[PDB]
Amino acid sequence: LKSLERVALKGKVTDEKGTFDETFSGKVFLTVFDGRKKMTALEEEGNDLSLVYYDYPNVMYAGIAEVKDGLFETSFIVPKDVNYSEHEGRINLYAYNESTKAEAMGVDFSIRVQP
Amino acid sequence: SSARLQQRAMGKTADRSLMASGHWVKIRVDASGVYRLTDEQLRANGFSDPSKVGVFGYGGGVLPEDLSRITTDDLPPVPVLRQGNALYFYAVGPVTWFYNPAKTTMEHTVNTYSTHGYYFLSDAAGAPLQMSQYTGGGASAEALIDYYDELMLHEQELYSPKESGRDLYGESFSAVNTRTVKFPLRGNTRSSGELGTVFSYIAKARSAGGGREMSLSANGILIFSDPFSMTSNEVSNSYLAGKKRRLYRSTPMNSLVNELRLDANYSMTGDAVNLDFIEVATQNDLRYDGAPMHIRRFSNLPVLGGESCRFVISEVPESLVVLQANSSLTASLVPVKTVGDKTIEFVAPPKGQDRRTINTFYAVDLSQASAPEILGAVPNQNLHGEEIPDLIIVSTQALLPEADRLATYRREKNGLKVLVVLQEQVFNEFSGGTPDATAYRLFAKMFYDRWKANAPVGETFPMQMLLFGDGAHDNRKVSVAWQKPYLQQTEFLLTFQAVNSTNVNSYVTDDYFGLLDDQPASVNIGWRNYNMAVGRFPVRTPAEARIAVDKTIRYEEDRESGAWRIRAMPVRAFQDKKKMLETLQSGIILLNYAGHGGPAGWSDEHLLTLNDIHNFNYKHMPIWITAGEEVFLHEKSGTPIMFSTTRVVYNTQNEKINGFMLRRMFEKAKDGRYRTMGEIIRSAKQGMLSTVFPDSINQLSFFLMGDPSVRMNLPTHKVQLTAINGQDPEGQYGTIMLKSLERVALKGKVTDEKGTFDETFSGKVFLTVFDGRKKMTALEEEGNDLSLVYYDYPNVMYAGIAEVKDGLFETSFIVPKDVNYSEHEGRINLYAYNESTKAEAMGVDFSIRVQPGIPDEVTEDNTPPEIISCFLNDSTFRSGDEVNPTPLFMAEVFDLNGINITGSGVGHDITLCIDGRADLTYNLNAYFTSSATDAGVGTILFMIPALAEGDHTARLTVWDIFNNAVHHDFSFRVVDGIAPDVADVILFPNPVRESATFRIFHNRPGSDLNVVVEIYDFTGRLVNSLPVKTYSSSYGEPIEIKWDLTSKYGVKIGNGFYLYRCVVNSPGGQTASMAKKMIVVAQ
Amino acid sequence: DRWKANAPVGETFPMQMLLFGDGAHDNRKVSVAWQKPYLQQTEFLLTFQAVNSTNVNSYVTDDYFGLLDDQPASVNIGWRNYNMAVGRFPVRTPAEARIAVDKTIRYEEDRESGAWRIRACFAMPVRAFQDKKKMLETLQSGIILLNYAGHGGPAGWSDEHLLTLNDIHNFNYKHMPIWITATC
Amino acid sequence: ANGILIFSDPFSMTSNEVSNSYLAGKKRRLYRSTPMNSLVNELRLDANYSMTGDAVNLDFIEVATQNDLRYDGAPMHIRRFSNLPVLGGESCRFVISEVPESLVVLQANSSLTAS
Ligand SMILES: [Ca+2]
Ligand SMILES: [Ca+2]
Repeated sequence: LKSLERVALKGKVTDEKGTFDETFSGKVFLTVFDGRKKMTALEEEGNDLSLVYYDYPNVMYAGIAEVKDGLFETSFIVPKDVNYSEHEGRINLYAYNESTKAEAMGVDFSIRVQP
Repeated sequence: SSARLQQRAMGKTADRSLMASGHWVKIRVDASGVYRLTDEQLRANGFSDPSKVGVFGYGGGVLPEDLSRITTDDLPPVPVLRQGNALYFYAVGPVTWFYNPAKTTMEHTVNTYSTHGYYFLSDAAGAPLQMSQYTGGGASAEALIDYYDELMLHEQELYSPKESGRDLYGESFSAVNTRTVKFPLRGNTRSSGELGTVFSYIAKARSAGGGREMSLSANGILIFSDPFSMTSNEVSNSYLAGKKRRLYRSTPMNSLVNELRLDANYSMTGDAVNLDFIEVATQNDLRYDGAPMHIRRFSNLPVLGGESCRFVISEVPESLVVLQANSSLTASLVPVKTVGDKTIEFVAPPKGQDRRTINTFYAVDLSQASAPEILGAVPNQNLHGEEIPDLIIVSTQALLPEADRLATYRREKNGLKVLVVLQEQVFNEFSGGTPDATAYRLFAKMFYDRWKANAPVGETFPMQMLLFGDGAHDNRKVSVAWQKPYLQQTEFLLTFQAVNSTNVNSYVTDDYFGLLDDQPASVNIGWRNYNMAVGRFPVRTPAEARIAVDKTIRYEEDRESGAWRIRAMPVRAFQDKKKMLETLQSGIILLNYAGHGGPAGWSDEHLLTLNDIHNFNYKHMPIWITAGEEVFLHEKSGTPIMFSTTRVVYNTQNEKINGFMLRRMFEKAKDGRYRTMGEIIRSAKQGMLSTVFPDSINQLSFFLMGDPSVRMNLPTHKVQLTAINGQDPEGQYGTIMLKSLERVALKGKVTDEKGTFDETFSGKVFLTVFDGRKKMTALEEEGNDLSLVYYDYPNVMYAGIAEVKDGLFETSFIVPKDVNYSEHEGRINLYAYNESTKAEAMGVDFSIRVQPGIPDEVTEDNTPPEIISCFLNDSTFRSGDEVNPTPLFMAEVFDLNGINITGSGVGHDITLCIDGRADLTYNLNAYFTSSATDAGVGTILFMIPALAEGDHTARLTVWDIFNNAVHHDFSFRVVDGIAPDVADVILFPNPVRESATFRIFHNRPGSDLNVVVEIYDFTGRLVNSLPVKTYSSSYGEPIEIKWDLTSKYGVKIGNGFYLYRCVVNSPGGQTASMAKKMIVVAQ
Repeated sequence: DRWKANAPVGETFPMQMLLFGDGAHDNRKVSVAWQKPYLQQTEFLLTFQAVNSTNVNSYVTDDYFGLLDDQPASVNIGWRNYNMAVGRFPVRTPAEARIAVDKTIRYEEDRESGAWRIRACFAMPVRAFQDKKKMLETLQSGIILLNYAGHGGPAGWSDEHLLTLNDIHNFNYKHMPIWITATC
Repeated sequence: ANGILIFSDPFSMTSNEVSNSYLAGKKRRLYRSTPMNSLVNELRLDANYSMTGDAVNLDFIEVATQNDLRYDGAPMHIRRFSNLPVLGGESCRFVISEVPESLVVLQANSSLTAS
């Protein structure tokens, strides 16, 4: 994914066994990070180095999308932001079937932001 | 050198306490005043000669946190005056008062640690410290005064918000909008005069703005009306937890005579508003009104600081004295003069020349003085005379044996000088028996000061302190929440609460107890040097304590848990040959952040102690070992330690700090061992002051919950196999193919933690070889539920020891004809011990995989069994030696395809035929025990029956499964009562899963002798000694002992290679058996 | 009994019981070890002790409370039908209790903790040796491991100090309890 | 009892029984009727264990005396089982003397069945 690129997402909802659930219809919530959280030590010429979490893998996008008969599709524009991050990004997904009150969830690490 | 003499001679602390001898009786008070002890009372409390008894201690009122201000040491003698049959002294209660020159009034202070002032009575003295005359009484008075300031204090310590401060709060205005407080006004109170009042309360609004007002009124006259308000954001905040307000004011009042009715009114219902206290100061005449009077004078002073006043008290009974008593240790008798009927006069300064002290003149009728609370006799003690220990364990009474158990463990295993004391004892010698957080600090300081004197430049203080016990925020347990019948008034260790400037915020900390330097008072508790590491076990009951100690002991002893970290979620740290070496020693400690689980009021009523807050249950990932500039770090072995804080900390632009990293955490000290967690944390803590980057809010206070003497269970040295049957095993998994009855040759080395070859490591290596890996196996059936085991018998192929010379070793073993259906990787456990450095090395290898023994069992085995050894009673036995009528025949035997235990089938049985006689033909098949550790090896152990004194001959014959036989002829001379008493033992089963049974065979049946089964570990340390006595009834039968695998410290032993043997404690000496290999696998 | 009347054939009793409180072995708290005001003034829930033939051995159990069938007396407490599931929070004080409830609430609500078990698609993972449709049954399988509360004291200590269920079975949900069997 | 020996029970254990941790004591219950004389104000029972240092504890002593059917200024739970001259369910004439006639006799095997 490149800065200011429109990225198109497509996905499905399955059961615990991974079989496609066409009965799952409602909304899907999904947040997209440009990287992974990682502990960072603020170094200096002192042996002790108090450390944080770069708990700001930047949020590239966050939005909702309708899920009809097991499927959904949305898109978002990649912001002009931090891509020095090595390795994968992260997409968190949470779907809710309004009629059955059932919850679905997923995590994806296929994306990588580029300069 | 000559300066050494000047250091000792100018020694602050005593080399021996006064409490070391003489009779000691603890007493206490709940109110400052004069207390009396009659000779009869003293005789009745063990004082044989009451003339020699004196008073000792400080009383209530806290010790200064500015150590330089503490001038006294050990047990300070209290000045006492004697009448006839009794002695009197001025005691000091928990409430004490000080002068505030800004508000030109006096203010009170409650002892946070104690509800009483403790003192001591003792003959040790030889005689009491006689009270002296007051000297400060000036010659000329610059003013004749007609009244003094009588102080009173309404204060209910009901609620204890943990966050607010060191203070407790009283009465709420949440439901009741108006609360009335009545003060008794006493005789000498003047009808009319200025009514001084300090009104302290706290308030949090539940809605924004609004007409909220706290109003006081005395006997209907309004003193004040204070407006209160809060912002929507202040109401919305969780941490804001109330605005403290203190209103000072003198109100001219009339007709105040029997009772003073104060009426506090808060105009709004539903808020979180509480009264803290009300101080009332009345103007009273200098006249005895049948009650002692603490004469103080500060209001409308007509004189300057240090100038003398003429005081004249009327209606004095003649059995009354006036003491100038600002403290117990400075009480003096004011020399008065009689100036009329029941009228006396003295001259003195009401206020000191410092202009910040208001002298107290206590007038008291000694006929009315009564005894303090005699608590009782206390045993002698001498903490002052203790040698500098390595560790100080401060315990409560209940927890003492559990503390002493840990002490004994550290003394024995870690080889430490450890001092165990009861906090009571610390209070006796460092705060005159009164509970005070500073008493701990002073006790530590004693040793610190002593050490520093001779300590070399650069060296850090080696001592550590372990607070063995939980601590309550409300130290006095006076709040309402502390009176629940369900939780009950147990003994806790004190908590110290670092209060900041003007009671704004406050944090509870144990670091206070390790601030032992002589730094100046300008340095706040936060920026002082952490000299001594402090750790705490927040345990309430002995059950909780035993669990803590057992966890800590089992950590150090489970050597196999430490090899798991060497056998290697994993988060990568981005830091912002020689360079990679520093990162191998690095480590990350992550703080545990104890939350706010309750909706404001719940926490305050239910989270009362450090244990409740920092839940000391084993919480997620505390220590990480570090194994484009992204370093990979892994969390390893459940270390008993926990680092906990409640307050959160942020970095430049609110970035939350999750912990800290020490680039030289795992760097070994001069002793070649890693540093103790306590020291690691102490240097860490000390470093967070020291650096100019964490100088603002970046400094953070956390709890070391755990034994500070704990060392991370991580190997100092590793054992590495270099060749197995000629193949290089490094990096291989189930590659090196081994066959049944194949001689396998092993070769290996010993390295340091970095993996560099250690040629200095020389001693013995213990190693056990398994054909596979432990795996869970479910016993299946057509039922959905399937109860499951562990195939906790990946069969032991071999187990033995080997010498380690200049870093290397080599041994061999024969693969037994056993289970090879196992698929993939086998396992070799290695444990080396360097006898000279007492250092331990460990290793695990998975390069081996057993293969099918092609299985025709052809008649190749024509080689008969080999008699390895064949003795009577001892190992030092040559054929034809002397022996008593009841021998104990022992014989080690070997055949690659096994010995005959089948039974019958002609003379195939193992037999001992003495003097070629059928009369004593024994089926010793039942006395043979196949070696679980050495392939083909077997051992025979039996007790030969008695016979007359003469030369004898015997033949041992043993047959193998392939029908090849062997004979072994030997002779021996029986002599009536010549041999010593000796026994041997066999372990059933081996390896050991849950329990072990030891069957002992002896040489002297019937006779009453002392046998013991001793178990040792690869380091040679005794695990335990199971003792047994041979009873008369059991004539000629072996004895059995069952063992639950618990160590001498009462902890179940871990998996590993052990050595069992038995010793016979005879009168003239001790005879031991040969050590035998014991392997433990299911623990 | 009320449910069974109208319950359809095959359906199991749906009700459950939660004993919200710790239990003492000496229910009357009359033994010497119990003589101590905290231990005394605390209210506990009862403990049931399944005593066998002629007081030989005995085990403490809460399963007794779920034995609601009308089976005959010949069937011992060990062989009767566990009709109702029973669970216990061995908590003594409200502080203990709040911690238990907070832990249980936060478990259901932390949806992200449940996605960590589903995230394991990258491959203390122990392999169980037992005896498309066959692989489907193993995805639904699970292993529960029992926590074995030991004998930490030298005989007499345990009897004077381990007085309640909480003291014996240490409450703070400890060591690997539930394993999910996963297949690629 | 009052100096008259009721019994003397021999006790013993194997080296393996002593060595075991779970063994935790052998429960023993001794039943017995002893003809006694002069039992009138107090009955002194003297239990003696011949060996010091063992883990031996008394559980209880039940004592059953033969008493006359006569009011002795204290309520009496009249039960009769010893040397019964009748079979189960057969009736007997009970005669109590010295009764104050503010006295009743309830046949009370339980609270709910008191008559
Ligand atoms: Ca207060
Ligand atoms: Ca042979």
